[PDB]
Amino acid sequence: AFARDPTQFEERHLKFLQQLGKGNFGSVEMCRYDPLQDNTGEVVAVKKLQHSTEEHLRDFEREIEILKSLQHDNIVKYKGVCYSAGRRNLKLIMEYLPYGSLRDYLQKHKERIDHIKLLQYTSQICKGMEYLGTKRYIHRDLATRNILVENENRVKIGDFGLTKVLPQDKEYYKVKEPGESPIFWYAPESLTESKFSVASDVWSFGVVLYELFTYIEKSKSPPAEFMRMIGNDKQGQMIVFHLIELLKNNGRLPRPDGCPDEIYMIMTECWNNNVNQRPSFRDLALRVDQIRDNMAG
Ligand SMILES: CCS(=O)(=O)N1CC(CC#N)(n2cc(-c3nc(Nc4ccc(C5CCN(C)CC5)c(F)c4)nc4[nH]ccc34)cn2)C1
Repeated sequence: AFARDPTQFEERHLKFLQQLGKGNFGSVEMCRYDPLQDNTGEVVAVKKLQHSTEEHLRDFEREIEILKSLQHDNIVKYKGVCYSAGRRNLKLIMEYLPYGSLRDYLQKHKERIDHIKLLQYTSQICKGMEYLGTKRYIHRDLATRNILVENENRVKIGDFGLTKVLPQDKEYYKVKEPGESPIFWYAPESLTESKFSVASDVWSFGVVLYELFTYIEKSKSPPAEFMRMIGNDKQGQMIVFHLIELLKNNGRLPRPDGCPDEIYMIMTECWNNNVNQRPSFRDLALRVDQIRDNMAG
């Protein structure tokens, strides 16, 4: 049976407006749902597959179930599913967030975004991740490209395409054949053992914190910095081999220009090779909110 109500979003009233994002295996479009053909039509975001397969459709159904199960201020809102092509295809309907990805927003508006604002965003991402952990979901793709901006005071985790549910009797998920792997955000045990956990999401959150404090300045991204350290001329698996060796022996992304030492210390604590010594998302949210609260000028 259809996982969701197939009459809620009928394909003939869903009208394409603009492309919002696109990758090799999915895209998000801005559409208008206008069942009354009148001004009573809401703008929505629609995720669809690209280069679909039976495997990818099965994974997409799991992703939709994940998103529908989540209800939190810092997670993008599920609205429904459109069973298009005569109920022989699936598209995911979500709220439209007007300011787009945090990665682009930081670049466009860096001149109005100070440290306390970056820490507000950090707090909100952490709270979304606390919530995901209560469901035993591992996000596996935390990065500013996957955070969305509702307004100047509110961000939300925006995509769950790589999210996995932990098995019942263990605290890690072992990925067999990876698809897209954002290796410059990965914890060392994900690179060396294919193991993903709440603690590897904490590692990647440290990379997100780094990204925020770089303001996505040219040449400061995690891939650009890790490649500068490894050697730009390298290529292929040798890059991964060097990345593993670098991380195992305490090589790390640098402190961004202007970043306070206390915030860099949070990043470095997330980037602990000892999985069990990494802070929890609860620890991080409290620490960041206390930092913000103790600021006044
Ligand atoms: C790679 C596989 S993917 O394509 O499926 N993937 C998912 C992916 C990454 C994540 N999360 N994504 C998601 C969305 C998305 N965007 C929006 N609003 C929006 C508004 C405005 C602009 C811009 C702004 C400024 N510029 C210059 C022009 C228009 C915008 F870009 C988006 N609302 C959304 N609600 C739900 C999802 C979503 C967007 N990208 C990417």
